Amino acid sequence: ERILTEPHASLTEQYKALMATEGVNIAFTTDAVKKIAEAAFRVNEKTENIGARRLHTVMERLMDKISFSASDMNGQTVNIDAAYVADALGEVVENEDLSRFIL
Amino acid sequence: TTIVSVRRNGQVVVGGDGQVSLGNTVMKGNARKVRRLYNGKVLAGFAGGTADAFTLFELFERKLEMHQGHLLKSAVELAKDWRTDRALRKLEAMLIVADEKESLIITGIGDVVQPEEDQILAIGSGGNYALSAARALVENTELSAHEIVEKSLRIAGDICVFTNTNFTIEELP
Amino acid sequence: TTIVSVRRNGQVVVGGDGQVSLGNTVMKGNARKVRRLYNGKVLAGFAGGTADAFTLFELFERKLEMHQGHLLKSAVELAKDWRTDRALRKLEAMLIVADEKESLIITGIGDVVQPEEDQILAIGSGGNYALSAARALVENTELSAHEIVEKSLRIAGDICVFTNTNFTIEELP
Amino acid sequence: TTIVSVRRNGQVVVGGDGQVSLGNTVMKGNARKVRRLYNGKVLAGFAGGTADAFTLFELFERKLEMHQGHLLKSAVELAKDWRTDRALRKLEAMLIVADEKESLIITGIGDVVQPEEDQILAIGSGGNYALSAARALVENTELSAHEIVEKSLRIAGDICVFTNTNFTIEELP
Amino acid sequence: TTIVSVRRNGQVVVGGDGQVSLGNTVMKGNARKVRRLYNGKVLAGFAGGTADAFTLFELFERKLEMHQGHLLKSAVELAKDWRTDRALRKLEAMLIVADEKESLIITGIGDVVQPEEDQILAIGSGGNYALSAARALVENTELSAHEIVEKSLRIAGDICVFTNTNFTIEELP
Amino acid sequence: TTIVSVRRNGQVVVGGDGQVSLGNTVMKGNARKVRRLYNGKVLAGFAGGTADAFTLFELFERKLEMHQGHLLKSAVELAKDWRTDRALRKLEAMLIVADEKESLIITGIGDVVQPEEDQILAIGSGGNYALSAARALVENTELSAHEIVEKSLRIAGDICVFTNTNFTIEELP
Amino acid sequence: TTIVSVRRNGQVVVGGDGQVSLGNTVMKGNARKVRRLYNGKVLAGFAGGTADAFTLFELFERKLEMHQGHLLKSAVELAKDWRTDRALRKLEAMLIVADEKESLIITGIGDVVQPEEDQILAIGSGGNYALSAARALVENTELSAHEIVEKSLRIAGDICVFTNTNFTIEELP
Amino acid sequence: TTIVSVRRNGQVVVGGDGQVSLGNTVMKGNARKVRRLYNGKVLAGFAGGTADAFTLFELFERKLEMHQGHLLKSAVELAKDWRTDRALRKLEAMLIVADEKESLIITGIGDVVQPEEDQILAIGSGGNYALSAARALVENTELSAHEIVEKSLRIAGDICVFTNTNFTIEELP
Amino acid sequence: TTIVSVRRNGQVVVGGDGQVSLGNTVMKGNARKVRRLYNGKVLAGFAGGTADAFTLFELFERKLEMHQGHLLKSAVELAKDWRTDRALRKLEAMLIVADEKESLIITGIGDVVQPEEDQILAIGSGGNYALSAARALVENTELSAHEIVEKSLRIAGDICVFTNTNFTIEELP
Ligand SMILES: [Mg+2]
Ligand SMILES: [Mg+2]
Ligand SMILES: [Mg+2]
Ligand SMILES: [Mg+2]
Ligand SMILES: [Mg+2]
Ligand SMILES: [Mg+2]
Ligand SMILES: [Mg+2]
Ligand SMILES: [Mg+2]
Repeated sequence: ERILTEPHASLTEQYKALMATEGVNIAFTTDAVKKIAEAAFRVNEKTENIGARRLHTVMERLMDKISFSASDMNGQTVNIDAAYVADALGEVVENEDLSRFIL
Repeated sequence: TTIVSVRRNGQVVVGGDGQVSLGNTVMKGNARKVRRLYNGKVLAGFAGGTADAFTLFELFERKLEMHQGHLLKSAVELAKDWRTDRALRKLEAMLIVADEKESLIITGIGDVVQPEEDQILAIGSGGNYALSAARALVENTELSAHEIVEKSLRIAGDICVFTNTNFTIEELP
Repeated sequence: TTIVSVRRNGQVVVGGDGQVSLGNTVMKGNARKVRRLYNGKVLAGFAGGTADAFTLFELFERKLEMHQGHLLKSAVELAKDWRTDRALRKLEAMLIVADEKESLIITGIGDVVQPEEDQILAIGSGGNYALSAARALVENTELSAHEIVEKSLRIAGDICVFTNTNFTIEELP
Repeated sequence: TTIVSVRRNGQVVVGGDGQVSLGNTVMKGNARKVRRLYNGKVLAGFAGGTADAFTLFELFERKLEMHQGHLLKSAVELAKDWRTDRALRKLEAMLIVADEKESLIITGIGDVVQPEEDQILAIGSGGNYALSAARALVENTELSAHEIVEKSLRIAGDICVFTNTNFTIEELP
Repeated sequence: TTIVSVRRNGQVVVGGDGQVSLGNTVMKGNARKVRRLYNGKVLAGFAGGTADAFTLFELFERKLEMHQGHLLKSAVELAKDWRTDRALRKLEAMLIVADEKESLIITGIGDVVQPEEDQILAIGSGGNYALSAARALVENTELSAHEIVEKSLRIAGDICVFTNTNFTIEELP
Repeated sequence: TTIVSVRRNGQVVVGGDGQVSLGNTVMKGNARKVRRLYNGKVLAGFAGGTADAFTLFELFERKLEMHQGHLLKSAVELAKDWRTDRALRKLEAMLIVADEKESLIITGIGDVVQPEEDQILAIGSGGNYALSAARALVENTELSAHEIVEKSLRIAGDICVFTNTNFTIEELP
Repeated sequence: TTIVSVRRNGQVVVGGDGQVSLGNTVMKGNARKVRRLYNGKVLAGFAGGTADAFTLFELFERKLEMHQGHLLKSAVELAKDWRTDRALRKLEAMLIVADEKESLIITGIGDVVQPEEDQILAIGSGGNYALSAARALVENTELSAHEIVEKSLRIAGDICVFTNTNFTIEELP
Repeated sequence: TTIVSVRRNGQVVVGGDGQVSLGNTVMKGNARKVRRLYNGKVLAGFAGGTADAFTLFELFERKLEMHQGHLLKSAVELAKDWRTDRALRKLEAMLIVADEKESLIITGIGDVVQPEEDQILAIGSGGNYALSAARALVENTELSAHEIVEKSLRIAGDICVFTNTNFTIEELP
Repeated sequence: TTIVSVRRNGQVVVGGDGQVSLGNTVMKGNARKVRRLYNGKVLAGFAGGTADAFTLFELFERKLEMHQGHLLKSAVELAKDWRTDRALRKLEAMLIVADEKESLIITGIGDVVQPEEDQILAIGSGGNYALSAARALVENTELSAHEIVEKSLRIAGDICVFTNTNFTIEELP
């Protein structure tokens, strides 16, 4: 959660500036940041753990839509809150299969 | 050697005897055949060739380390090393591994197997003796998983000549 | 085969599975391996060919006459001949006898064996499994000598591939 | 060799192949392995040397006299001697007998075996194959006890390399 | 272990028992010896060494993937790995594979074999027992391929000590 | 398995049975153990391990291809791969190969052998049985090479338990 | 089994464990392997089936009459028949006898063996271990002939997996 | 061969016989099976194949050298060479190693084992014989560790045919 | 084969028979099993497999050459090639080597052994026979080392069927 915003040029600050380029104004709520961090820590724990890199993977999966439609949304302002994140980050990565090899 | 594990009431236990025998003669009666792995958060008990057992154990530990210590995944990857062309030499030993989630038995030939329902595993020459006493104890008693293990091991020990009464019981709070 | 005997509260029970195998295939699943002898005063169980048994059951009747219905006297005698009589060493089997004061096991080799302070005996490939179940049940439960034998057969039969579920329980009186 | 027996609707049938092998080569394909005994009142089948059989068929006649044509009484008796009589344990073979009330199998080892509620028996290297065919046919079809045995021999003979197609079916009455 | 497959009426089925036995003792009775491969569009059942079977299975799956999932071609390429100088270690196991087009049995020694006419395959210790019951059922009944499989497996199970009644039947619509 | 070849009147024939047996049980009775190689201008029949036979066959075919399909030269080069330091694994199988010029038998151990005079070859368990019937037929009859082969195979089949009557006869016009 | 005998200060002691095993499993732990014979004048120990022993203990009584209670005369005689009498060579066991003037060991093979100037004898799988303990204890300590046998059994029983701790020490007078 | 070690009163001893036998014949009776390593500050005694023993010994010495001569660590690293994929050939021999701190026995199969309490080790055919005499001597005497070793070796030698009386005893002041 | 060596009075001799036998039949009776190495200043005699012996001999000769021909050092370096990981194939043969300083016997398994006192060595099937005659001759006679060798070889030859009378005796002035 802190890596997401505190550091100079954090991921949240980068995407804010990237979208601002297309004339879009975005803002992450405290709750939103918290879910992005939970999801990241969650998949590093259930699958392969890549550390803080996972944040990049998740943000990209989250900023997927806006990054594409930003040019068509000039002048607007987007609010990335809890709901926006729960929708964007679908549900539980992908299975957990492994019993295929067990007797 | 006898090793048995019972899981009930959110408690997991794995215990075993201490007799080490060379042929028909005993060498040591105080061996610890059950030990804790991965920051002491996973129980493991072994049976078979003294050297083969330790190497099966060790090989498994390296696995837990290369993963987030996930019992299942680890067991599957270790077993995969036998399911290839490079005929990874087989080990004449077996392991019982458990933690807060699952319980498995892994063999030096390359396969992983899960319990059945009553969450009971047992390996070694005296295995099936402790196994029966335990199934019985579980389907007709309210005894703790820790009590069932000690009681079944003792029983097994009074039947198998290669199983003594010097137990080592580990449980995962 | 699995024949187990449990004595608890003036009650002596003897039960057994009913599987007859020829190598690794089933020949018969509904078999009686426990018969009532000496005018329904002495229940016995066998683990071998019925004929082999019948030949020894009739002969235990004879020996039980030379001596006053003394199970032990009659037993110790049988085994003394089973090993000496050249025709008897032909018949290979295990024998379990009970009546009202004691239980025993007769072998075509060693000789008579009496129960411990637990009053339990078991023979047959699955014997030791049933034994383990019983010894646990009789030391931790209040189940009847009949409800115990009942369960022990189930447990053994599930581990031994030469034992089934068709039980022939013979109580007494 | 394959000898199978099926009883369905007061009808008792017994059929068998006719191959006589010496190691891995055929010696004779047209052989009678099912004979009519006790004044055509008791049909029997053998799986061994005809001489060995004849010696036991004549002896089953004798035992069937000591007792009132009681197939079982006579049978249980034969096996009691086959194992005790030193000359009889010389003859190795399998025996199947049927008459009008029951079917049986006599072994030079264990002893008599009665059919299940299906009334089917089979012996010989291909026995279990014929048994499997029959048990299915009698539980899913209305075919005659004779049309069943017929087919079962064909099926077995096609899987066993020691069984052929020349059948000797003996019905009754 | 027993595995059998029947193909009739545009329907393909492959089923098997669940008994896993170590020596003459059972370890698990609920194993799934039949599974779906290639996006669940091909049926596969295995028998033999627990580890060898899985590695034979796995090796085959990699094949289906390197082709458009064509059963025949895949079977032939896998078998080709045994028909060279590099003595690819042999596996003591066998596989039965099928789909909407064909049914084959592949062995860990390197050969592929097709049915005969009635489209019936069977492998394992109990194989030929289910095989007969099935041939019989197919040449004398109108029962579904799914019904024949379950009925034959059961039969086989009542004959082979290493085959239980906990089936896993897969069919390809 | 039985394979025999006769060459007379400018005609070359090579035929064989179809029985494939696993142990003492048949698996398939319609196998083609004789096939055409090199643009269908050379006859080849094999016996022995199902997998070893195919690999011996295949290895030989590659040879014919690396030469102008010359039977002799090919046989000699293939056999040369066993007569070196690199102990090319041996195959437990045998091949009979022929064409408009010669007839040879090649073994998985590395040697080539030619007929004797009557141009007759035969391999497999049933080989010598068809061999005699053929020598006899050739030194006392005017029967075609195609007739002799079919007649001898049949004979062989009635003697060897691993040789059936489902023949596959190939002749080279 | 372990039976050891030590004579020190007109005191002759004979003790033994009480374990009866069937292969590698315990059948009975509380067994008497040392009996009082010849009107409590001759203590003996056996290492075999009790029946086998009883048959030889009664026979040593007979031989001890033909000669004036002369342990040796009676012994040397028994072994002379045990090897000559065809029925006796059937009984395999080890025998140890002591009375008041000497100790001996009777074998169904070689023959009688007398102690050295140490007056110690031992038989049974664990014999040599008990022997080693005793020989050391009697040559470096002042412990009673009874306190020695006591310890020697403990030592042996701890090394031999076929010997336990339930001792049956028979002193004299 | 017999090798035994006792540690008491701040004294460590390790001694052994001198008989070298080829089959059932002696070759040399004055061999030194106990020697000093690492600047003569660690005792080592070996048993088993003459060549395998020396190579086990030598391999261990290289270890002590690559460390500060720490017995434990060295033993563990040597044993680790057997607990890997590279199946380091196994040696049919055993070593007993000791110094001012610990005593261990190492085997050519790859495992290290520590005493029990009385600090006594023994290996070789005559091992358990010296072992008993020593346990006995230690739990009932005040004899020096040097005296116990010589006395037990002698005893062992009078029992095992492959153990003579030409000892070599080394002690670490 | 028989080879013996005696060293007395500043004289060293090494001689042997000449019989070369294939199975139970002789092939040659005039073989030279004793030869001179290193500028004819070291005696060597061999026994065992004809090919293994020569290769053991040859391997040793290369050693003497890589050193100043020092018997001991050479023997130790050759033996070192067996005490490593690279399992240098073992040779089923033995060598007796001597010179003005020492006498040793080296085996194809990797160990060197020195005499005892009377400086006598002997290897081969007939070895111990010549050995006794020599020990005897040395501890009770004044006969030359050359005389003892010839006399003992002859004796050995009259006892062992694989040892003839065609000797080859070499001595080092
Ligand atoms: Mg025990
Ligand atoms: Mg069962
Ligand atoms: Mg057939
Ligand atoms: Mg079954
Ligand atoms: Mg045939
Ligand atoms: Mg013990
Ligand atoms: Mg000795
Ligand atoms: Mg001679």
